[PDB]
Amino acid sequence: ISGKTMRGGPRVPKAAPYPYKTKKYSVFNAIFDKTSKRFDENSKVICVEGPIAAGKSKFAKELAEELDMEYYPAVDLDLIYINSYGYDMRKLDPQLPPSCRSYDVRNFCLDPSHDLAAQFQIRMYMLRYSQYIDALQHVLSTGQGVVLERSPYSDFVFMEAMFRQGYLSRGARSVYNELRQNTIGELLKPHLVIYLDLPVDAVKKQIKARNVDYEVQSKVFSDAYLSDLEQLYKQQYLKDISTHAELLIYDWTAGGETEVVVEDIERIDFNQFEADIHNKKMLDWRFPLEAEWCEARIKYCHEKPDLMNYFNVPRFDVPELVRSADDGKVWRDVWFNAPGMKYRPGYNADMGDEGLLTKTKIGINQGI
Amino acid sequence: MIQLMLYSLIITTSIIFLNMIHPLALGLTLLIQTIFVCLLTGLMTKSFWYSYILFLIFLGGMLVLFIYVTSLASNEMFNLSMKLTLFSSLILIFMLILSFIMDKTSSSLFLMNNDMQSIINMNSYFMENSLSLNKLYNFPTNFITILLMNYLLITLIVIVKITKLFKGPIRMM
Amino acid sequence: MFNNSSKILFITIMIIGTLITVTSNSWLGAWMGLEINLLSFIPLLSDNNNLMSTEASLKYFLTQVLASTVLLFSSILLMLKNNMNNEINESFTSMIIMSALLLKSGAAPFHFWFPNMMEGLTWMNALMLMTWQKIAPLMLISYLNIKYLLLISVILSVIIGAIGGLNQTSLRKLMAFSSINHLGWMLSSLMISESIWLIYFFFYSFLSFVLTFMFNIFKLFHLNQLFSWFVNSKILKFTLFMNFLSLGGLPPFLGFLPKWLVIQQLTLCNQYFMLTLMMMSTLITLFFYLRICYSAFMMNYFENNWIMKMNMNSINYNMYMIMTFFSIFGLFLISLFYFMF
Amino acid sequence: LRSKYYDHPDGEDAFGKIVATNKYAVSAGVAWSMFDVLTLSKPQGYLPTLGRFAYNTGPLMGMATAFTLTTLVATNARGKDDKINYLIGGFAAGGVFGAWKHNHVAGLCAGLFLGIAGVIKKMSIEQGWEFFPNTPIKQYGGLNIAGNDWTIMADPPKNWTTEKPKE
Amino acid sequence: QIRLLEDEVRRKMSERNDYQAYYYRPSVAKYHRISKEAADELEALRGD
Amino acid sequence: MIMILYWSLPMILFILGLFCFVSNRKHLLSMLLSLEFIVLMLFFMLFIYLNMLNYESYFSMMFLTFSVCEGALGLSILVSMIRTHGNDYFQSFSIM
Amino acid sequence: SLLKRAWNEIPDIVGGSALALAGIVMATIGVANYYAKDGDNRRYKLGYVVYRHDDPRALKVRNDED
Amino acid sequence: SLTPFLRLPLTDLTGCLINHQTYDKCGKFEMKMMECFEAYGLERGKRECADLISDFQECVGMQKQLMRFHAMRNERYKQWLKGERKGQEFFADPPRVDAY
Amino acid sequence: MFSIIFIALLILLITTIVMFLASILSKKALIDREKSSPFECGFDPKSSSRLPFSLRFFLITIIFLIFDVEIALILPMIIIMKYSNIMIWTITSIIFILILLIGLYHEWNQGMLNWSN
Amino acid sequence: AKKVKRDEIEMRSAQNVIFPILVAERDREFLRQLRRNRDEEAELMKNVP
Ligand SMILES: Nc1nc2c(ncn2[C@H]2C[C@H](O)[C@@H](COP(=O)(O)OP(=O)(O)OP(=O)(O)O)O2)c(=O)[nH]1
Repeated sequence: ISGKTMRGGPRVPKAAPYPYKTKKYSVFNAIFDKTSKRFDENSKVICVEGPIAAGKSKFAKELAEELDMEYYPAVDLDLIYINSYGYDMRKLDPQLPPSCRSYDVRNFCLDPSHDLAAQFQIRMYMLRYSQYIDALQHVLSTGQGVVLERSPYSDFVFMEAMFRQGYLSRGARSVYNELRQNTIGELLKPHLVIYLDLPVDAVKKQIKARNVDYEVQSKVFSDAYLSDLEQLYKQQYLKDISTHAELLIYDWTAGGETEVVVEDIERIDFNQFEADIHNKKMLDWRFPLEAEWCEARIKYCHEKPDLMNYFNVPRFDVPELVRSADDGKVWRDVWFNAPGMKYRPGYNADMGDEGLLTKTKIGINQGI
Repeated sequence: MIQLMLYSLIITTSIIFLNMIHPLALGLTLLIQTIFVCLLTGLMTKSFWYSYILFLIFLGGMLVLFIYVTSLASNEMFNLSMKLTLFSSLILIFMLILSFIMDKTSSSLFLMNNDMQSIINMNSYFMENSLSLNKLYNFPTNFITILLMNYLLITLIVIVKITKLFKGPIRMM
Repeated sequence: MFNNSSKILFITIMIIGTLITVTSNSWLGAWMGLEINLLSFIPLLSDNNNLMSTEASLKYFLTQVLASTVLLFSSILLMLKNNMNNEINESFTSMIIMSALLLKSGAAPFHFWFPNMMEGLTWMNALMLMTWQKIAPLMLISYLNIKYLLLISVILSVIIGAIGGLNQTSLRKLMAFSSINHLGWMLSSLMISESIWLIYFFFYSFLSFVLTFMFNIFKLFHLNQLFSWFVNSKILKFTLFMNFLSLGGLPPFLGFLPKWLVIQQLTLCNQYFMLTLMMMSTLITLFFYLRICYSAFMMNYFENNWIMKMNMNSINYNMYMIMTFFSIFGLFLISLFYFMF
Repeated sequence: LRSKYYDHPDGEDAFGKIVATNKYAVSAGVAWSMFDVLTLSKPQGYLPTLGRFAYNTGPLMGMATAFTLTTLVATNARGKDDKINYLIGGFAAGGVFGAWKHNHVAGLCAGLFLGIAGVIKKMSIEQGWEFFPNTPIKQYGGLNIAGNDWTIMADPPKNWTTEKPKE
Repeated sequence: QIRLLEDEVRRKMSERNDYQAYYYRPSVAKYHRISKEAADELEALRGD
Repeated sequence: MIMILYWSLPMILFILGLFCFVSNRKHLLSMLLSLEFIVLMLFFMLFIYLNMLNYESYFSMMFLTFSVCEGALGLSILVSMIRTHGNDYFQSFSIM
Repeated sequence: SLLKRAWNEIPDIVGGSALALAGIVMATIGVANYYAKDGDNRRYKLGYVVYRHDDPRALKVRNDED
Repeated sequence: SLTPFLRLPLTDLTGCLINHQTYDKCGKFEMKMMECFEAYGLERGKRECADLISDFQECVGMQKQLMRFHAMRNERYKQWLKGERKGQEFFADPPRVDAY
Repeated sequence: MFSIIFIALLILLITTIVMFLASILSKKALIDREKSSPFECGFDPKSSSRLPFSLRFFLITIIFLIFDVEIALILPMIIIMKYSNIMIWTITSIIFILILLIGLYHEWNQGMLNWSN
Repeated sequence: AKKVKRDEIEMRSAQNVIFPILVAERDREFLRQLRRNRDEEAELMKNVP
């Protein structure tokens, strides 16, 4: 909110950030370390969304730099198909059965009708969900606000747009809603959301500017498909989130300047809504007592594994998402014997890790 | 003697109390009975100190539940039951008749009133409630009182946590 | 003890409340401890995020209030006629005290409230209810010496506890009916001794302490979720579910040793007919445990494929794996235990 | 009114036996009937509620009487009080069960369930053992039950001596 | 021989509860004569 | 009998208290109303027994302290009832 | 500071606690003074108290003037 | 009185709750009886304390005397309603108020 | 007592007679459909008075029940000061009033004493 | 406070000179009553089984 010019200098944290990447924050940690002491005017969450290929990433980086905000790059399937040691899981796909073959954005743009599309869309929701929670931990433990490109709240638009084009089936949409309902309610909605309304014709021109191989060659980015996204952002997402978060709309800040945009944000006031307790605007982040602050911090810092275990919703009547038992055995063999997947990250000796005899530590909010 | 008539009334008010439906009808019935039970208890005791306390304690509970009755069950109905009025009035006079023709030396409770005590009982010539309430604040039973204190204070922490004041008022939405 | 400093207090005051009851040398003192225990559990049990949880906070309150109320009623009546905390020869006035205590613990004839309040509890709440809340009630029943009333509850407990459980799919509701059966074994073990009961209770709590964590750590609430649950090594998932067999009291595992010592003493006391009805009815209890193992013993399943990864808490899992290890290999340590001789 | 079934030999005191068995027939009938009218059937009106009490209790009285009569009749007719008598008795009550449930098979099979039940009861009476005997061993402590005490308050002096009294 | 005797011995203890091993419930009268002490202490203090 | 001439009346009153605590009334408050009715009768008997002792009536305070807390706690749970269901009617709760 | 803020915001709790603190102090003087006089043995006794000349209590009779 | 199994220090808290040892007509009667319970233990005490329990119960519960009293009153009324007494001489001379 | 009850009844009879005189001594006129209508500043009323009246001091309302039941335990103090052990009486009493104050100040600082907002 | 205590003790001291007097009177009449009751009991219930 207070840019570097307003403060005249870099952000001055109220107190030292808690090392949330390395130390857990359970109940007994909360007794000695309090949460509210670190919150500033800039302790907020910003979602910089827009249509496809609207230069959100460039705008976010510049924006997050002015407001001294942490910038979180948009999720991609490389986070699933590239392990920590850097090995590419996709190289293993010749071995795997066809149903378990790797699927990415490239594939979606090239064979959008494949049954793995329903899988692919749920993964994006799951990835955004985990990343979104990671931002909250950074906010609550460091007090520095975060800038996100696309929140999990906005992800159902792509699933809905894909459904209208007929790529998905009725079942896949039914499954997606149950996951979203089962999980979405546990997040804190963003303080501010910024939208970059590029008209439909413009984005179609803009996509060809990137000159990405598969996108230009693809057929998915049709007028109908791209039009569906526009109708979904404005009619369903933006109309809903504005009840909680401040909403700014620009034709394209990616093509425009950000210094004007930062000066637009700082004009927006975030305290007028604080007066009424039950006011919907920014309701989620209204904690009366210090206990409520710590509870939210504990939930995301210490109970994220619970948050990521709600995605277990059993639905087998849908045939697309089900993975056959015979494939699962084969897939388990190949997947978990790949270099670096034998053990948890940081223990695979064959990948060069050393000292395992005297090593006993595991990461926090780490897998396995 | 009035002890038997107190027996009749407490019975009578209890019969109707089983048949009340309206919460305030229940409350009025209960309030009337709290008077009688308070009166009756002091008959069979060396003092009425506890009737005063009991009366005072319950009246606190009487007000509070009206506040919630008037917020939750405000719109409800009464129905005069001619079966009930006759039945209670029928037995009430019937019971009152017995108390006049009762061997009411036999019906009196054996618990020793202050006057029922002997004249030699040296411990009965002190203040009205000195000894009885004494060891509430002497070793070792005093710790029980102390235990209540935490129990009451710990209770005071329970209500605020169950209540969650900050999330709004109470309305019968 | 999961969210705030306040939850830490309520847990401790629960311990104090239970201790006051089982250390009290009179009925009235015992009754006070129950009241202390009552309000220590409700705030732990009530959470407004769930429409179901507040309903659970109700059914428990109305039941427990009635139980303590009737319990105090009889205790006053008991020493109005005997003038002692103890009755020389047991009679109806002592039966009434027993009836309240059984309802306080949800034994068979008055168990109805107990499963019907398990819909809206977190797993950690169910453990406190299933294990700890049954200490104070059952421990006072050791004082009363009525046979037929206690005997009737056992026979109905194992029956109702088993047959009811076949029809459930909610694990929280299933465990309730499972717990009612193990409750039946306690009361049977309680008419013969307590040291068996103290031993048997400790093992019962141990197994339930384990199964609760596995559901609690992976937030499973329905049978279908077990099949959809993802685990890296199907060998690992296969072994975790081998705790249910111990909860079924199969001899190769630790969970039979408790059942075993309860038979070596019931038989020693000539209660042969009881054991027939009990042990036979335990099979039905053993049945729906296997229905859970359908998701583990077969070990290649059709599972949803939008998960490749297990996200689990370390410390709970760290303590859960240790507890599970003994739950499968704990038998050879019977040599060490010297509390049965 | 309080008659015990085995107060006399098997072929004796018919009126004494019928009262004894009908006692348990009524008690079990009412006990189950209370659950039936509140928890399962839930009839409405003061009259039909009695039908559930009669329906669940009535035939259950017929069973007990049938067993006593058939068991008593068999005891005299055959000339010996042996296990087959109680087996013969059980099939009678089973027959009444079918008439109650309008089911030919239910009565037949339930007779066998009841038939073997009676046989074992006679086994107990004739061999001299009990179904729910009073516990001979009742343990009220561990080994150190009189030693393990943790209380802090000093116990003031004693007032009784184990030593032989002085005079 | 030892487990048919030891079993027999336990039955006699349970039949009459006349030993402080397993079948004996310690009935403590300590607290009451603490109360009697406290009453005596308070008897002296009475007066002004 | 002694118990009939002296202790019958409070016991008969007590059971009538329970039969209020179980009867079908729409509002949850009907349970709370009958709750402290029973407590009032429990006090009455307990006060009979405590007076058979010459000086032990002080324990009446101990009982009253727990009486209010169960009523006070009983009232708090009702408040939490309202702010999840919106109303306290028994028929509004899931039958399980 | 702290003292100033309260003394400006809630002066009664400061003054009230000032006298409350007075209670604990002069309660600590009186209680210690009570056992500095052996006040358990009170010269005037409720009821008719009579001792035998040989009873241990008969030695502890507090001997006063009026 | 009951015997807690636990007998941790908490029992000290609630042990002296209700007693007869504070200025009671039955203080000595109970001390003997309950002492005998301590000497013989609880279960065996119930079989050796026949006199002490009965005396103590007839000192507090007083059923044995109240249940004499009604026999006298009822037998006084039965005589009159049978005509064996008269209205003029129904009761005996009352005691003096300054007595008992 | 028994004296007080008699005068309690006698007063109640007397006060009862007062309106029973007023009900007759009162001028009598035909009651109108509007005369008996409620008073709400001369305009017909929108809302029955028996609608749910929202509450904001509910939390204090419960705390009131508690704080009274500790008044049951302070009142006996005076009566048993001449008769009790001074250490036990002194110590316990203080840690009774400190507990109360600490409870009060704790909630006051937590803001529970403030009304719903 | 001194003067109130002064007066109270004087009132209490007057009891201790009167209290022995009454106890002497009550005993000599308490006993006399017991004989009458032991005699009324005999006459009342001559014919009881
Ligand atoms: N099916 C599907 N595709 C998505 C989703 N989110 C992003 N994409 C795909 C759509 C396009 O093929 C492609 C567009 O990438 P982006 O719009 O995110 O651009 P990028 O973040 O790389 O940089 P920029 O937006 O220009 O700042 O990714 C989704 O939720 N579902």
